[PDB]
Amino acid sequence: MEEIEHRTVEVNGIKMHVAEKGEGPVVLFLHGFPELWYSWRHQILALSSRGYRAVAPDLRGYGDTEAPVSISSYTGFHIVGDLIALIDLLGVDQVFLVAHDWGAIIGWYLCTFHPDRVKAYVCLSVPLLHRDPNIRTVDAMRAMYGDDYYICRFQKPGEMEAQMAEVGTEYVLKNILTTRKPGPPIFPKGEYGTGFNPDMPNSLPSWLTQDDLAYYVSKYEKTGFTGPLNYYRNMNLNWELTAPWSGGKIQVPVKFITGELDVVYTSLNMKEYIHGGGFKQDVPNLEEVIVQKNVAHFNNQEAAEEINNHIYDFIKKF
Repeated sequence: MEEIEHRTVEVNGIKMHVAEKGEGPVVLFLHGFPELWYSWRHQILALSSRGYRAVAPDLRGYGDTEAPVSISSYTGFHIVGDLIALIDLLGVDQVFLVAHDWGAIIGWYLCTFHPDRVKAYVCLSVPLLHRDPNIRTVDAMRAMYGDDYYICRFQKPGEMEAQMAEVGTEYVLKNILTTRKPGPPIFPKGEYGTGFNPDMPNSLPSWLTQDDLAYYVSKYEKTGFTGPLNYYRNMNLNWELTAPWSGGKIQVPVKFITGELDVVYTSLNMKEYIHGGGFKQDVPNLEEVIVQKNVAHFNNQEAAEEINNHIYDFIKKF
């Protein structure tokens, strides 16, 4: 923490907050929603101390990174645009890629567009989102879960933001971070209500301190949720624009790790796609899929030591 180097760089026409520490081959960490570079704090410290350069930016729209006003500035191509530029500033041809949640979707795009720039990828929580030629990404989710499914409810501009404002930034972050309930998050109509977690504990689980939460709150109370929400608002547009890669394989070496209670793992027929055969069919060099028992979505924080070592062992093979 105290030794972690923070700085602001210019990549792809925006100003991006970059956190880094260490020397060695680059391990680039991509966080998801609703997080920050801070989410990788344990991995940053860990791989730093084993002869790797830990780099964790705040993604476009997050934290101390610039947040463009237009919804259309948050397609996966913009984000990957930021990251390719960042990878050129670091000065390396290839990186090790570690990603989680939305960061992982971006990471998959990055492996789709520049497999050559990624040595090996440790993917947490979200596996490859297979592109179904027959139906768009959010169309498929609405059809399966209806209009109150969280991602459908994230679509209309300004609406989820207003609902989150009513219950409060702190409640939303605590609500989401502390969730352990499996299955598709379906909201109450017209409000946030209990959102993702109808069972919020009085105390934070032991993997999350009151200071940790306060850092998330400090950033989100200022940036708001619009930038991060705009990523979901480009899911159908991402699907339209990725037609050139329909039916394509990803040859990059991957290690996939999920908590067993992750809403992702336990919705959208992901468990079938992951273990059944579709994931490997799409990702020929997918290695050992790892399910962490009694761990939910935020596994890099909840199972930090296990994750730290799973990352090292996989990257060392190369």
